[PDB]
Formats: sequence, structure tokens, C-alpha cells
Amino acid sequence: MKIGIGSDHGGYNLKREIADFLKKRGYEVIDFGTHGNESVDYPDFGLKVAEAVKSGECDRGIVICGTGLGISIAANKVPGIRAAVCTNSYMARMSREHNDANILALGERVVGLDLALDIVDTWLKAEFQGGRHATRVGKIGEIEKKYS
Amino acid sequence: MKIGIGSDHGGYNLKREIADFLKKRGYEVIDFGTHGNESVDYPDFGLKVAEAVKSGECDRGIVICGTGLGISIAANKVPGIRAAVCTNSYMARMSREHNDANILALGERVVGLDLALDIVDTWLKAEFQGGRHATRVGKIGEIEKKYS
Ligand SMILES: O=C[C@H](O)[C@H](O)[C@H](O)CO
Ligand SMILES: O=C[C@H](O)[C@H](O)[C@H](O)CO
Repeated sequence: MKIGIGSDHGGYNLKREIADFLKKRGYEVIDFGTHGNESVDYPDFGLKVAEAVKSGECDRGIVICGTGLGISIAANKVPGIRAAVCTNSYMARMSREHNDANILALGERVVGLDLALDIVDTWLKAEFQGGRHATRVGKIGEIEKKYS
Repeated sequence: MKIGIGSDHGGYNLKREIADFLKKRGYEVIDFGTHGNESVDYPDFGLKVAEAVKSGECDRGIVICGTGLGISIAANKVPGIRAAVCTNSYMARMSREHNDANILALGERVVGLDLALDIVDTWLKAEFQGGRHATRVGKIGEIEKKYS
């Protein structure tokens, strides 16, 4: 499965580390930048990732900034995107099992590298559980439809 | 200022504790439910708080579920809303300083009571820094306008 990855300059080093981790594990990775330490705007990169997931060019995405917060708020503006800011593996698992998140958000300034790899590992392996969780995900879809 | 709060059954007990904390400090609190431990759907209560913040009936909102994830994703579907899921005081502070978050999201199954009160304290007292952070909040606005 193809993973889209993106960051601002606040998530760029952790992005390089996760790109490396993902390839070693045999995922195909599309990197939407940013491509250096220059100051950039997290919404641009959140959008590239979220649009790639929306359009099926990626199956899922990972977005990284200092805290994860800005880039995932932005990613969540896109209809059909469910971006989950996770700071431990329990949140990562539930974001798959309950919320069927198709974007994982991370904060390079909040979680250390090995904690972030545990989180990414957990999230890639967890599976949506349907049932009442599909019903609730539909109700997120109803919000999107209301403001569309 | 007036604070809207809401939860699903997974966030109901933390909600009661936070309401009590906020009153004690002299905030006006509008509780949007849920009002018991019955199984409910986090988007309904996310929407209620998010629409109250948007309509200016509350100044800011606090939304609570098991992880904070579902309710914050749903709250983020409403234009003009910026819901931040925080698991520590640092994230809470940055979410105000950088992202100008007007909803705090919490997970009752992730953060213990006194940590959650530390996060709420930090979040209520932090202030938006403007500047380049305003520019980036406008680019979040551009995404909402694109899918509007
Ligand atoms: O929420 C966005 C991120 O924290 C950004 O990396 C910081 O603003 C870096 O200045
Ligand atoms: O993201 C929403 C929360 O995890 C909910 O409280 C749980 O699904 C409770 O079943």
C-alpha cells in the first residue's frame, strides 16, 4: 500500500526518518515535502497529503509538524479525510479501529523518534472495526455534507 | 468568557469534572451533553459545541471522548473551527499560541484527571501570537473555502 508523507520545517527531520523506516518495510512512499529546514506553512503540505489520500493516489498519509496540530486541522478540512494526532500507540490503534483514520499526525517536538516509530508501526497494522464506528464515521460525513 | 463543553459517554465523567473546575474559576459553562453513560455518537456533541463556538454563543469549547480523536475530527469539519487534541500542557499552549485553537479536545481514557486539568488551565490562559501564525490560519481558511 502507498503511504503519502508530508511536513512543514517543524516536522522535516522526523519525516526523513519515517520515510526511511517505511521503505525498509516495503511500503511505497510518496514524499510531498517540505524538502528542507526553510520556514514553510503547514497547511500547504497537509493539503497535498490529504488530497493524495482523497484521490486514491495514496492509500493513507502521515503528516508531521512541531506538534501535529496545525497540519492535521488543515488535513481534516478536506471531506473524507480523518487525520488523527497521536502521541502514543494506544491513540494510534484506536484511531484505526474506531475512527478509521486515513491520516496519522505527529509532532516532531513532542514525541521522540522511537516513540514516533512505535506509533507509526501500530497505526499501519491496526484495522477498522465497523459496526457502530461506521455509523459514527457516517455522522462525520453528515457534517461535511452540511458545510459542503 | 463562556466555555461550551460536550462529550460522548466515553468523555462524560471527565466532562463533569472539567465543568466543576471551570465554574469554581468563575467561567460561564454551557454543557451540551451527553448527560449520562448511555452509548451516544461523538459527532453530535462535537457539532453542538463547534456550532456554538462558531455562532459566538460560546467563546471557546472543550470536547471530550475516549481519545479526543473522533469528536475533534468532527468539530474540525465546521469552518472557522480549530479543534486541538492535546495530551500535555505544551501542546495545549502551542495550540493557542500558534493555531489559535478555539476547541480543546481531550481523551478521558488517555489523560488522567489532574493531567487533564493541567492541560485545560494551560489552554485557557495561553494567547494567540499572530504574525506568521495568522498567515497559516488563513491558509486553513483557504482549504475550508475550497470545499465549501
Ligand atoms: O502546528 C504547526 C507546527 O508547530 C510548526 O512546525 C511550528 O509553528 C514551527 O514554527
Ligand atoms: O473517538 C471516540 C471515542 O474513542 C469513544 O468514546 C469510544 O468509541 C467509546 O466507545
